[PDB]
Amino acid sequence: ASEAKQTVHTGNTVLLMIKGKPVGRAQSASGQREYGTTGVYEIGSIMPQEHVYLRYEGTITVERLRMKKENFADLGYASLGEEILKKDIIDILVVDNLTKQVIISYHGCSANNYNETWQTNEIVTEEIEFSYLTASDKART
Amino acid sequence: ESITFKPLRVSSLDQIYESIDLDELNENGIISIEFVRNRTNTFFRIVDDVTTFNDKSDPVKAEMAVGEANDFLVSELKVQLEDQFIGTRTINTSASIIKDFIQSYLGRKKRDNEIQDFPAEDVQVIVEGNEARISMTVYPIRSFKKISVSLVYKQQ
Amino acid sequence: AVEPFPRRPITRPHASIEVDTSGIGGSAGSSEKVFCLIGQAEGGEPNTVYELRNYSQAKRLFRSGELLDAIELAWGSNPNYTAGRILAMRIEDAKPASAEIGGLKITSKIYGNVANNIQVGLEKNTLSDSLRLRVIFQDDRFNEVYDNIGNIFTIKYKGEEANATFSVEHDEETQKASRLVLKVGDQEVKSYDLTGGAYDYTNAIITDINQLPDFEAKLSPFGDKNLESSKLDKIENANIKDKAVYVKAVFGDLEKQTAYNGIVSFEQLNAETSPIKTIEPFELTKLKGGTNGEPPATWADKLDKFAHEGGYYIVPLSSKQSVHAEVASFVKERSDAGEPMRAIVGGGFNESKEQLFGRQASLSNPRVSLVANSGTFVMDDGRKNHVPAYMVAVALGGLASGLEIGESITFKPLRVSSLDQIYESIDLDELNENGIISIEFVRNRTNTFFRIVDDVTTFNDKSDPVKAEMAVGEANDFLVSELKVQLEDQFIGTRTINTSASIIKDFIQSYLGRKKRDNEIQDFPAEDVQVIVEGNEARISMTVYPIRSFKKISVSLVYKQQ
Amino acid sequence: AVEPFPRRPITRPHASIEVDTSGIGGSAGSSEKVFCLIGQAEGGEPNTVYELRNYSQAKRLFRSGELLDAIELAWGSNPNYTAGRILAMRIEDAKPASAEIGGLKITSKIYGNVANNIQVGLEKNTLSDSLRLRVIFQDDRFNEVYDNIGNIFTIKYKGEEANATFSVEHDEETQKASRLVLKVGDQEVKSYDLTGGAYDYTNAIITDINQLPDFEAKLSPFGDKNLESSKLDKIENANIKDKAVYVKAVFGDLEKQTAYNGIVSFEQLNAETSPIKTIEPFELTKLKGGTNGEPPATWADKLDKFAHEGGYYIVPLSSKQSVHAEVASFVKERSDAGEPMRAIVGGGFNESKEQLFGRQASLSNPRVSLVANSGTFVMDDGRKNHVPAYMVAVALGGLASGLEIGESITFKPLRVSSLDQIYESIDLDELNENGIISIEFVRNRTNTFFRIVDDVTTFNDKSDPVKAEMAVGEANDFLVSELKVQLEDQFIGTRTINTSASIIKDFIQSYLGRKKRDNEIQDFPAEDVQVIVEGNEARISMTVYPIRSFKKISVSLVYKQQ
Repeated sequence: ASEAKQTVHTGNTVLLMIKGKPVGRAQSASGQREYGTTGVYEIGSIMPQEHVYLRYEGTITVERLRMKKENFADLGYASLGEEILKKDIIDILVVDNLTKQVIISYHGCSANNYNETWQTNEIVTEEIEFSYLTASDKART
Repeated sequence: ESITFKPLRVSSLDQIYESIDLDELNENGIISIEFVRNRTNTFFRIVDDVTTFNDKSDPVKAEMAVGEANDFLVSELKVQLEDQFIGTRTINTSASIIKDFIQSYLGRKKRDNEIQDFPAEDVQVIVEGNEARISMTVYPIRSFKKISVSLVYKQQ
Repeated sequence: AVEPFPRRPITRPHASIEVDTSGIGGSAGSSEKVFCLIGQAEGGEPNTVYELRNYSQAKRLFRSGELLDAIELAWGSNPNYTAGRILAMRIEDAKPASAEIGGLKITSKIYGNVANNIQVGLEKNTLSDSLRLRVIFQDDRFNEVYDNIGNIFTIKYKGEEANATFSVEHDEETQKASRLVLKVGDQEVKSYDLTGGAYDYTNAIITDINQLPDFEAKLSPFGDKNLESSKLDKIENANIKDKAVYVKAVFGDLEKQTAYNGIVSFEQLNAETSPIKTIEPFELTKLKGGTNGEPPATWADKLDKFAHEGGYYIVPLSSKQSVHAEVASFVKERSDAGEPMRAIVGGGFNESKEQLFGRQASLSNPRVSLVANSGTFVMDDGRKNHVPAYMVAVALGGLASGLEIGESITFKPLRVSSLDQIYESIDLDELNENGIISIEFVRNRTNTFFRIVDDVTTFNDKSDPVKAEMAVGEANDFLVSELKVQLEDQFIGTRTINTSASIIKDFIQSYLGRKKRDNEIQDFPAEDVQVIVEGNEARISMTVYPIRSFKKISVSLVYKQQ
Repeated sequence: AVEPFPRRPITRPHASIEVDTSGIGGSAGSSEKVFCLIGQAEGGEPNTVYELRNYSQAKRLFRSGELLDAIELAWGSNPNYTAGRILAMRIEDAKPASAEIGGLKITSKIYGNVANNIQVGLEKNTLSDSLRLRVIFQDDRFNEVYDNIGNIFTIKYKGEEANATFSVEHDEETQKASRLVLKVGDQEVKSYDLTGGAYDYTNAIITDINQLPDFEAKLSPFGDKNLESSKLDKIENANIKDKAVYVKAVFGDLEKQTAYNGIVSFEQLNAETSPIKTIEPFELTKLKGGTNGEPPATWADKLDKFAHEGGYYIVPLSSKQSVHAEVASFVKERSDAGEPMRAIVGGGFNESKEQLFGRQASLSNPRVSLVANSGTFVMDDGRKNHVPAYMVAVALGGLASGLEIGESITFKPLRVSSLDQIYESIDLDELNENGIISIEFVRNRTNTFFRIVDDVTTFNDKSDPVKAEMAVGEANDFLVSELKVQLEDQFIGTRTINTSASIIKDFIQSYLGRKKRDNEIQDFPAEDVQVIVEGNEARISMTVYPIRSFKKISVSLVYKQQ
């Protein structure tokens, strides 16, 4: 129940950072990976003798409520026009709120999809999809 | 890459030295130019890149290749660190985030192949107030210099 | 304990990078418990315990010695089981070095034979009628310089009158000089007693003098000088109408600035009621008299210093049998007092198993374990050191510190490069059966391990696991100690109006149930608890089953046709 | 193993090409298991185990002996299968040669008679106030000469005074240099006290002396001459004005220039405090005392060194029964201690069967195997090396250490040019059934080989293939070693409460399941596995089928005239 004693990361305990700033009004974040695993089969038997890894695919999703200031478009972390070619890679960190310790990091993030919605009575929702080169979980120990 | 063993335009030289003279001269920490001829093909070559500093125990001090690459590396790393960290609040910064940044910087550096692989785990940090201290371990770029061969005739 | 070193003040925002042969080294990891060590060590205050969170602090304060090597073993033995926080105290009763030249008694913040390599000197700055200081600590190459020392502000009298005189009086009872009077043409304007009250600081005096239409007191820009008024120097009849009259606090300026020097302390020499020996320039001269002293014959006083510190594990870096007895007696006292502890001991090189039994015969105590093996370790900078057993004891202590309460050190690997002797299977059995903890060697296809065969204390009987296995006893120790301290807070500490025996029983059962939910304890009897209350006292009795580890496996193979 | 002797680092980048008649006669092949040997060897030092990888290193390390002949076959016994990594150790307790003349003691790291042929002498060089040293070694054709030995940078004086005097003074309890002084006329100018600091380094002293306006310091022309001031010879009143003064350290400079040169090592003679005697020139002198000792009746102390070193297929290079008795007991203990061993032996130039039956009667341990034949091998040099049986055993051992785990040495070829004995079919049958290995000659269609008939060991009972034959035992030995390590890691360091019989059973099936996929074993009856658990103890039984091998066939012929 207490802040420190809870063995499980609630959404409250977690903080999301980009380039030395927190991301305000964040709502969701998902990370998916595929090692390109395959099975080896031969004439001798149907059962797969071994499994091997072929290709590494890594994507992370983020959703956000469009603030009147400090949006991804305003902040330059995301781009709309041809300016994207002038945007370098980005690194994302997911952080423990209590001590600012690192939980997991995404390296070499680059954008894939950018989505935006407006509606009569809902809050403006901003979504973006990032593809990255590697993901590492170090500096914890 | 080093200047070692690469050719030169020079038509002729005043002096040519013996192998022992080159060895003594090279070990003293002095650059020399050697003449090579084989199969009617003549060049003048840089024997080595060692500097005036004496101690071979410090390659970063003795040789140009280590120092030159090291000089640019620190210049690039220093600029990035100053921009990322200095103009930010201490309260949101900590040791762990610093450690991740370094690994990412060394990660992208390795992909470019400007360095050999590095022991990511060796990196560790301390933080106190407005001050922080960092230590890291990295391996250099080597270079193959000498070889040895032998011959045997078995009459068949 | 004391975390000795606070921040260094900084001057500029910058990033600096410098190649080196060595790095910052290890670091203390998160830990439930604390690890205490005593040993030969250069640097630091004798008979004082220091807490260390990083190897950098250990280098910075425990400048060298086998103790510092022990810390490296504690954190470097296993990255997964890195040792926790550290408490350290040097056995050697080192002395400071001292220099008494130029009206100043100069002493070293450093204690030991190194302290004589400190050089300090004063110089005369003819440019501003001021003294100058330089401090060089050659071994650490630490160079410091101060200039314009003593001069705070200048006074000019601007009027046409014949003579303006500045005077400061002296008190001989306390040796202070606490008056400052401006007189012009045998007439006085104001007098400032420098004994607090109206003119405690020189700032108010400067404000007071500046208000006078015929005078101006102007601040010296060379160094912050807002010293208290009482620190002004003895001054007698200085002509204010002249080009410049200086107001001086030579010791006061020294006292403030020199406090920030990392090597030196300053005292003002009283002549040998004797007046003050004048502070004057002198040659940069070595300090003298700093030594390491000798270790005490008995370490009991040192061990008593660690009482009420919470360090569960303590390791003396020695092989002396008497010293081991002192620790065992000390640990016995603390355990009964309410502060459980464990001691890890190991002596000499390749000591005979019979001598090990001799130590066992002399000493049989569950609160201590005796390590037999001696070996060599590869450490920072590539140096490999061949060391006695008590350095191996640190590795066991550092390992056990990192491990959780419920997990034993049994069978875990160790990084030690090699061992003096390779015990056989029978040799190992004799040691373990006789309450001796040892190290075992095994070889893979292309790998080699050094393993801790089992947890055993000097206590021999196998009947009771808590007595034999320190891991089991440790689990009981932390369970009870954590329970009681919590219980003290709720009922004794916190104001409780009423309490019944049954209420205590429920609270105990609530506590135990939580531990099971955290997997700290496997099982226990719920109905076995007993509570009795008698006036102002209560008796509590309960039982919990110790955890059992996996020891033996026996295998047989049968070959057959088809 | 004791590390192989090093080599000088790179001097210059180049391509060194040379010609030798013999060159490399062999080298190591990729392997996991290791091959061990002991025998007579001229080189190295005794009671030491060395790691061999190439023939040239062993040849240089062991200049002569039966060892290299045994080694050469092992790396060339078969084109495909080679022994791989080899451990070797010389039996006899050889000693180095020595000489003690002119304040110096000369000793050779090489132990043996040949060391006496080393000639070392000192010559006086008046042109530079120095000594020359020459070494001659006929057998290795190793010669070394050095000039201007014992000279350190000179000093000269420039002032007016009648004299400038220099001295070097020594510590009375160590004979080390403690102080050296420069003096001008009747007055002293400077001195350097050898207590650390810049006073240790002649490089700094050159700078410090040059800084003096009246003194000059200049270095020798023959390469570097830097040396610590501690090594400087005692000098008194060296006149600096008229001529430059030479700084002397004959011992220090000699050691540096003669560095490496392991054929010769130097010790300074303590004159009969035993003062450091002055070094004197002396004519070239043959060393003495270089000897090769006798082999003791018991090599058990020698054999124990190989324990805990991961060896396999040991081969002792001797025929006498006493050695074979020791090793048979030794390997037995190795099997007990979880590091199983196997051995291959020979009986000399037996060339007869009846003696073998007596020997086989003596030895019937399953862990040892005997070979009967003796023959001639052709070396790289081409010598018709006629050798006893126990050299042929090495070829078998060299082949076996290269062959894979699950295959036998049976029926495979051999390099041997010729044999002393060829047997009948009945003789082979009787010999084979007795439990003795033999080599047979086969010729058909003008194609001749020598083959290993079988792999049976000295153990008699055919009813136990795991005991009788190498293929079952070798594979079985590795299997248990791998399984044992995994089980210890998985289970021992875990709590009993979460462990049970069923999980143990599943683990075994998975281990045997993945083993079967690798095809290292035949299929196994998974159901047969069953377990019992009680407290900290568990018992396991399993059934497995071995790897078979097809040996004999039978054919018949019929002609039907059409």
